[PDB]
Amino acid sequence: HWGYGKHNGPEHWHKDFPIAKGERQSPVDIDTHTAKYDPSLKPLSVSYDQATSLRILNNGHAFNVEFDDSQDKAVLKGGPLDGTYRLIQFHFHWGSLDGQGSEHTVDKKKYAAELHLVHWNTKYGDFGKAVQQPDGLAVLGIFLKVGSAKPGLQKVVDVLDSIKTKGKSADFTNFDPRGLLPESLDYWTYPGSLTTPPLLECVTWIVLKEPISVSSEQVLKFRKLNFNGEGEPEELMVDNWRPAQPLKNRQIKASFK
Ligand SMILES: CN(Cc1ccccc1)C(=S)S
Ligand SMILES: [Zn+2]
Repeated sequence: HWGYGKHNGPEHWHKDFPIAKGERQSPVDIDTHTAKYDPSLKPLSVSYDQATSLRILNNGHAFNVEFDDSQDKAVLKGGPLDGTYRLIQFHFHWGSLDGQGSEHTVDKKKYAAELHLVHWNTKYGDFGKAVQQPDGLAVLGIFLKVGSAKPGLQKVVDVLDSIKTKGKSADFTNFDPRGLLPESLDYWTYPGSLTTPPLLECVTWIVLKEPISVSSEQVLKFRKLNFNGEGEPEELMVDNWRPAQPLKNRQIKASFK
């Protein structure tokens, strides 16, 4: 099965998922000097006040904090988006070292991790149908750098002991994802894909310019997770990121000058 190891990592994925070499794959490098400011891009609207988190799951390649997406409770709208996109889950990608871990890069700079807040277009009725559509998903990507702690992340860090291994889940209610957002909503946007198999080309990427800072202790706790199941040989869940893919026939747009 696919993974992030030597024999099943990103360079292998195309054998089971040929779209890996497609025309709108993610992540990409964001060349800040060639991104074009688009004055017609609307401000992003992030409406998370009624978000209802349900649980947290180690799925063998990341941990997902899952939300009730059966009503319009936590939605993303505006920006490059037409219509309303509902929050279904968030997860992170991170490194074995503070010098790598993000999937998008900024002028080739790698951050220590990257948060993906995953939303699906309500016109398609559920996530599974949405991923089959070119405008099915909107993923808000936020870079993490190591420095000061992010207090709003700590409840996530502290439950990771309970989901160390693949397939473990824990109740995780009343978590407020507003505590993971930077001050500014300035962003870059482009059409791309999921960054894990099945690599479907269904994502409008909205990548925030401003990173959040997390502490070294916080990211160290991410690195104690396991890719394996309980009772299987221990392999630390680190470097669960795909490298940058060719931009091909795409232009990254900026919401800011
Ligand atoms: C939705 N995904 C794929 C994914 C699903 C679960 C955990 C990690 C990644 C994107 S990378 S935004
Ligand atoms: Zn992701």
